Amino acid sequence: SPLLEVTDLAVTFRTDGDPVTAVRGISYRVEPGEVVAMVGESGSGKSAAAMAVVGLLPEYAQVRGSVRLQGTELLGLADNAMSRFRGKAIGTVFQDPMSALTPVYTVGDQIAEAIEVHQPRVGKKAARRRAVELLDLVGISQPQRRSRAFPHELSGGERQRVVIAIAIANDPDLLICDDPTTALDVTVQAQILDVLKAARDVTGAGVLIITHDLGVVAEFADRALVMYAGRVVESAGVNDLYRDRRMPYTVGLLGSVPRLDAAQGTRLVPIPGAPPSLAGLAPGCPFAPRCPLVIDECLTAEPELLDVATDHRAACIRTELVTGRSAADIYRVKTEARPAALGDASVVVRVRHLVKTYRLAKGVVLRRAIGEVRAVDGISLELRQGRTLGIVGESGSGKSTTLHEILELAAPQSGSIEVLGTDVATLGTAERRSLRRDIQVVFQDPVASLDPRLPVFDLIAEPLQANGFGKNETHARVAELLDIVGLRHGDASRYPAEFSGGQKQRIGIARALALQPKILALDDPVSALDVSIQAGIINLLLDLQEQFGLSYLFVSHDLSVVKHLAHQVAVMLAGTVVEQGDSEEVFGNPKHEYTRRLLGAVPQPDPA
Amino acid sequence: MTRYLARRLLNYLVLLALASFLTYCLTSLAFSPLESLMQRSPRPPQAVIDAKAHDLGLDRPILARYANWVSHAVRGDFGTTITGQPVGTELGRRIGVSLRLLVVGSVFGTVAGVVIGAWGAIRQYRLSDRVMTTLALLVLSTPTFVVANLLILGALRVNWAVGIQLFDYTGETSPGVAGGVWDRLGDRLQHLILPSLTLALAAAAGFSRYQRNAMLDVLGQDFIRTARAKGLTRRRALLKHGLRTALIPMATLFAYGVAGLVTGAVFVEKIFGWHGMGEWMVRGISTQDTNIVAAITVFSGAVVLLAGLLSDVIYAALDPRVRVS
Amino acid sequence: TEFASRRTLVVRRFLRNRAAVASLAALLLLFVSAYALPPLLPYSYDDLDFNALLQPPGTKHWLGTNALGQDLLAQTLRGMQKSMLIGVCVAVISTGIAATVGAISGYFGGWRDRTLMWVVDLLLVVPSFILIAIVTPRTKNSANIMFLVLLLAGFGWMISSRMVRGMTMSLREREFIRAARYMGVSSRRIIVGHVVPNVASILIIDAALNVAAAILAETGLSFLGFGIQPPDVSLGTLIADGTASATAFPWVFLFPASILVLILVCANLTGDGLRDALDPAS
Amino acid sequence: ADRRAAVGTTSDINQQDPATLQDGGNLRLSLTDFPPNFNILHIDGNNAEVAAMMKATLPRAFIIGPDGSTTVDTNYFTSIELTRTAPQVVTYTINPEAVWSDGTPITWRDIASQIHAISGADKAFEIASSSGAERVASVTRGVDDRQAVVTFAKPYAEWRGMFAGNGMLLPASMTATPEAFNKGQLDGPGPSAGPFVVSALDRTAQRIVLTRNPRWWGARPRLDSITYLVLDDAARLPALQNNTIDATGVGTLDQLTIAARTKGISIRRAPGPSWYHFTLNGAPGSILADKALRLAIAKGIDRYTIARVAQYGLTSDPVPLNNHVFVAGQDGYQDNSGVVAYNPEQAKRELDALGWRRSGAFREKDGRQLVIRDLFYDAQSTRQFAQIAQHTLAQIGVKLELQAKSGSGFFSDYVNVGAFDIAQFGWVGDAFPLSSLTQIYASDGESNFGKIGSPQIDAAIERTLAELDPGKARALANQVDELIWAEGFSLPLTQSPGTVAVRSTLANFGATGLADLDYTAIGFMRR
Ligand SMILES: Nc1ncnc2c1ncn2[C@@H]1O[C@H](COP(=O)(O)OP(=O)(O)NP(=O)(O)O)[C@@H](O)[C@H]1O
Ligand SMILES: Nc1ncnc2c1ncn2[C@@H]1O[C@H](COP(=O)(O)OP(=O)(O)NP(=O)(O)O)[C@@H](O)[C@H]1O
Ligand code: SF4
Ligand SMILES: [Mg+2]
Ligand SMILES: [Mg+2]
Repeated sequence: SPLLEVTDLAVTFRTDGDPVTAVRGISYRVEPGEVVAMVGESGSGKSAAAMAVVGLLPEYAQVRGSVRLQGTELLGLADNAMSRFRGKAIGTVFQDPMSALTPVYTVGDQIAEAIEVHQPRVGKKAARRRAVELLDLVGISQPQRRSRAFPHELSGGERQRVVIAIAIANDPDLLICDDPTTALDVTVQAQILDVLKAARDVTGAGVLIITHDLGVVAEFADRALVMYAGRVVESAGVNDLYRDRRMPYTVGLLGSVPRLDAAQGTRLVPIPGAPPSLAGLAPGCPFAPRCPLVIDECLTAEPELLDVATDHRAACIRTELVTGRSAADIYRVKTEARPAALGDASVVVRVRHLVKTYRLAKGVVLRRAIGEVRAVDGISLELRQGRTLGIVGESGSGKSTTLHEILELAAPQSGSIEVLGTDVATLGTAERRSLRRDIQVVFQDPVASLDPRLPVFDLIAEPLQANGFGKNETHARVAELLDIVGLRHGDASRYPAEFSGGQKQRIGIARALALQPKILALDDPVSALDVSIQAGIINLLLDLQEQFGLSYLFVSHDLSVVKHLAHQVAVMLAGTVVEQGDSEEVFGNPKHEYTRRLLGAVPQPDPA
Repeated sequence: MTRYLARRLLNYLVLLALASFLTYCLTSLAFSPLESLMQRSPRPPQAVIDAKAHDLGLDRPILARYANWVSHAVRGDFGTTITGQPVGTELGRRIGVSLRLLVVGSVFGTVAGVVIGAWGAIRQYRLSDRVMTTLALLVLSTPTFVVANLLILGALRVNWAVGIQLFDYTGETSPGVAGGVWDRLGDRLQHLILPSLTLALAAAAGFSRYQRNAMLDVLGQDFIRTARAKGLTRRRALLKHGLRTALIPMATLFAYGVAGLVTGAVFVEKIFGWHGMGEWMVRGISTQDTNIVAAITVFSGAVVLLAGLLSDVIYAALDPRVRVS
Repeated sequence: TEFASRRTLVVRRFLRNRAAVASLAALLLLFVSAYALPPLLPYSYDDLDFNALLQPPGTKHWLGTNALGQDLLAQTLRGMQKSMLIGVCVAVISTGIAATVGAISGYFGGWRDRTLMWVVDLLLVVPSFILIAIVTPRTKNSANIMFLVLLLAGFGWMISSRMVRGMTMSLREREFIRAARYMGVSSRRIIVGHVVPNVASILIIDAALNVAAAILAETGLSFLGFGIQPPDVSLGTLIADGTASATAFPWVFLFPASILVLILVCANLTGDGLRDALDPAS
Repeated sequence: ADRRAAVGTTSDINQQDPATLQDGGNLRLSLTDFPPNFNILHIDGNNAEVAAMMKATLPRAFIIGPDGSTTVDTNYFTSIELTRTAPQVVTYTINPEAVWSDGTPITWRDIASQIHAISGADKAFEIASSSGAERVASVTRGVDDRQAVVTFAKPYAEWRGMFAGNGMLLPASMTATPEAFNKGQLDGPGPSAGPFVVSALDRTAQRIVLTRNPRWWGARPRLDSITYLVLDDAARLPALQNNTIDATGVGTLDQLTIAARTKGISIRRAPGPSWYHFTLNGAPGSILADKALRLAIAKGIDRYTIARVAQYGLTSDPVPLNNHVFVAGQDGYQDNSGVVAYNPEQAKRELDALGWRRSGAFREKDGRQLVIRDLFYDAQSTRQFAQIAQHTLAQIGVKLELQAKSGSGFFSDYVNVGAFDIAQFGWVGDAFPLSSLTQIYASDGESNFGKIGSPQIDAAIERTLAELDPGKARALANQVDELIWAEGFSLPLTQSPGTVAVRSTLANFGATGLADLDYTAIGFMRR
């Protein structure tokens, strides 16, 4: 008997508007020693199908399927045996753990309550020792004194890891992960994947892991489930799904992944359009609006999963025209690099020996203050008017601090920055004001940088009302501005709080592109986008720089995107840049121990 | 914590000591105790004028007479009334009369309101939260004297229907309770219901509206789901995590709730004929007596400050990151 | 191209909440009627009918008469006039004081904020009703209600100034205002477009419960004999007079009390609706 | 509901045979406020609902019948005869079985000390009445200490009222010296010689408890206890509804509806010589020290309308009181109020030929506004008079400021001292109406709280008191009342309807009117 054997699951949320059918009849299974990946776009009903297996859906949702853990049907249980399966035979890593921890409990005494629910006679001392020794298996820096911290003083990629510790605390028979590597960087997520593989190997547990990255799947998972609009679109082994895409949606999903061996300005292949609403859901194949091979037969009924190979199923009728051909053929586009580099000598940003320090604060009233953080320690950057400079590191490096330093346009604690040519020491606020319409920034966290009580039209059109723009040309620009990134005219009347995380990241990008600057400082603007929306935005940035010659200060948590944008890369460690170069003699020949292992922890895009 | 509370009450003492001074100055500027004496038709002689101004300290500056007031208000005696009767002879026995009502009403109201608010938040739109919401609205939206009068004239008919004299509304006790301690306790229990109901209704109606929002906030955040995803049943998860987190905002409103209850106790005591502190406040303001009012505001401020201190104790108890540790 | 504004985006959301709209309409109708109706009624206020004593509702006195022969409709209209005008004026002035204290305290910060909030804490020690009742010995037998309005307003801003400053302080240390400076927005335009929309609507929803609090204070004062004096009427005085006859002739107590309760219910409903319209999803 | 508010000749007490009642029971009946002094002969202890409670405990010479008849109290005295004619020598012969609470008997010196205490020849005593003690030459011991002759200097025909009706006898230990008189009983009563005594002066719960006399000498009472609980007017009828008291008085229409609309409570009615009035302060320093101002403001108060509003539903065709000496029902009553007939136009005419002219909402002269302070008890019935009076006075531009005081030290703190411009209170008389003359309406009267008077009034009062034949004395008293009316002294508003609300199971105790209770007979229903 397997571990999951889900059969005909269907979820329906009852909102005020007509019911939204998140899941419409998926069915799969998981075995003891295997990993099954569930990939798809956003809105595809993947979390709704996991939070429904564990039974933690809201009370306004109607679930009707045949999920049975070990022959035990889990849908009719009564939260007395359900909360005896939960935790001990089911681990659940949630997707966004920014409020997933009780604020009034120490993290150690949470990872300990987890342990001492299902092992009642264990001791509050041994339980806490085991909690603190889980905190270092997860990889948190100083487990002994961070096991005494409350959730509000954690990075975000650390409270993203406390959840993993809680989930794996009781050695579950089947842990279930939902995008467990968003807030992490390359090395942290590498070692988290090592932890998951150890759990899968020494214990022998299945892992229902949901991912936004397709490089994790290619090197960790065993099978794969592609989900579009509440149905499992395709099912194949990773070796089959790769190099045998076999269906248009997965064709355009795998052709829009960034690779570390790509040339400078090769363009990915995004699927053009937006996913359906899951409320109306007109008849026919749900991909018919966006499918490049739609025929009048693809609208008579929804196709069902039939077998085209051995252990390989696709929900398509004309799947005999997909074999062999590539995404650039199926979607009829070109993936080349006409503007490999925008040859020019106009330095636009030049930093020299920048230093920045914050006066540390720990106490309240009469603190005996000791020490301080030296965020930056003497770096020196440089740009050329038509090219991108990629800055990569690990959490705490100081990239965001440096980005902000250049943006205050004021003289630093030590150094000499030369925005657009001039050292910023003759320009004060009013002189810097005229220079503030050709250097802008995309904030790292979309949530805080947007005023939560202005509609989208007011947010996007603040950089325009303030500057030299009138009214009839403000509504006009906001119009095309929010179609370029993908929003819609109606969303303008919507407030920021009613948008998904990736949907309100694109509002920040659109807002920072309003004035068409000459320099753009982007702080991981693709940190919460799926693999297809992100490819649309990479294509946007690459050609915007082509015709208009824009300059980017790009920083990101993954290095495959940097390879597609940057001409020069600046690997930066502990507040100092340890290697600058041509992005081909940095990503193609690392010559510092750090960058060597920073590239060795980047998942390969294809299975072995 | 034993250091979080030292600095917490060291400033409560300062607040009390300064509020007493400011209130004494206020009721010395706003009171004219010799007006009814001065305006007698056979205008009374200069002597009785001077003698009565001396017996009240009215021949002294404001500050040099507040000093003299506190100097032996700290020693036990609080001075005469306008007629010459002592204040301390009655203050000690009216403090208890008011304190019984205050403690009963506050303890019942703040518990019932919290329970009602949390329950109505966990049942957000069913036909059990709507009833309590539109009931708390129309209880909070009526003044306390109206509530007391309606309770009296409705609760008379209950006694008529049953006939055993379940509760009455005249005074605090009744004559002839000469049995054992159980008769004398049942008597006061019977007398204590209606005024305490009047105070508790307002307290609960006020508190439940805050508790509903506080509980909805933590029902929005998805840490209860994480708590029950590790093996905690959905009742234990709520109690141990969500309620513990949602009770934090209420400890900062308990003091204001107690102040409102103290304000309502004046009307309650006046309507039900309880010889306590609210009746003395009305009497001492009507007759324009500085000593009675000075003794009463100190007591009321002390009650409010003690409520604040208890709220701080509880707030530290259920929130471990507000103590220094 | 046809993007809607923001001020016209919040008013529409208020309009789609029929409970608050009805409550506001009821309040406005009551306030206008308290001045429009009296010169229509067959019997004026302040005049006594001595052969129509304690009459029930009917065809000369529609709402009945009183122990002293007064029409209980004209009396309650006059009492409503006074009791509502006092509440409106007190709410406006107290909201103004609360704004001008909390804003300065929260923007200055540092020790200025520390002392300005310690003074508010000090003013909160002794319950407000007894502090106001202490000063009613003066301004008790005056004609104009100006002194009573000022007295009620001077002791009603503390709690709301607490929150005004508590949110100004936390709003000025934000990230979207820093981004606004990064764009090129002036120091004043940042305030006008980010702070004023925030603390200009919290004040709006605060001065809907200020009205209820002021009315409660006024009727509580006039009920005990302070506040408003015998020759002229208020709602609290009418209820206090009518207590002693509700059982036998209920029209003399049920009517003014029901009017007061209706006004307070409408005020609370309006406050809730305005809070839900200016803070849509909390 | 529907009767006449006139003094009658019958009482409504629910008579039953004393033997056929219970032998116990608690008489719960309320009180205005806790008395400040327990000496009823003192100026501040002189009160209606103090003397009423003290009636049971203290001696009394005469039993007053339902129509004003007098019989010697054979239980306290044995023989009270008028021996000599021209100088009257009335001989009080005390019972040998009369003792005081302490055990000291009652005797001649007990009467001599009282007659000297209220004699008025020693100003150290702060007395409230000098009824006949200033017209007695001397008090001499009779043949026995029990006996005590009383020789009268000036002719006093109303000699039966010293120790009867309103006044009673007090021990010599409380009237011997001014210390015990004035400052003796501010915390509790002294010795007493009645069927009941007070045993619990509970001031924490505001309750006075009366229990039986162990030394009682007459027919022992059927009742066992009489507890008075002081209680404001606002909640006195609800106290009756919820069974906390037994008997009260009904003052307004509501008090009467919610006493017969309930069950177990019966309503008795027998009017007595009690009445309400406006008392005006003419003492120098009062805005009303002007006789013309008093007489011009008296014409601006509609007493007929005030009566009609005040007693509505209590009395058919309610009419006001128009006599200071007598009330409607007593012999020799007539309308002497023609000089003060309500005429607001004449009031304005001679108020602008006096000086206060109408400049604004109210008149003012030389800068001061025409404002008059009204002093009254904060009750449900008493404030109606004030509201009607102020409404009617506003029609001539006179401001009447209302000041509703509490029950504690209303008299001793505001009325006996002069702290009013107009006062609102009532008088309670007895079968002896000519005793009010010197007490109130004389210029130096001990109850002349407003200090209004004139030599002509004093001479007229002496002429009435110097006459023996009742027929001429009544006409002389009527003339004195005409003189009082044409002075601005006071304004009698209404008589008393005498309707009390008692529990239906309570006997020998109701509204008596002109008669007095037999406290050894009050009992309860034998179910
Ligand atoms: N609580 C909910 N109430 C209403 N609709 C919901 C709820 N949860 C999910 N949905 C709907 O379910 C559909 C899928 O949502 P979701 O499960 O978040 O998709 P997903 O593909 O897992 N998202 P992502 O992880 O970002 O790729 C959408 O139509 C949602 O609006
Ligand atoms: N306000 C602050 N107070 C104290 N230290 C700070 C503050 N802001 C930043 N730092 C320190 O500055 C250093 C670098 O921070 P930051 O620039 O956010 O790093 P980063 O590596 O660029 N972040 P990220 O892009 O998310 O990976 C760390 O040591 C921080 O703790
Ligand atoms: S079934 Fe038709 S519309 Fe759907 S993916 Fe296949 S070809 Fe496209
Ligand atoms: Mg999801
Ligand atoms: Mg950063």
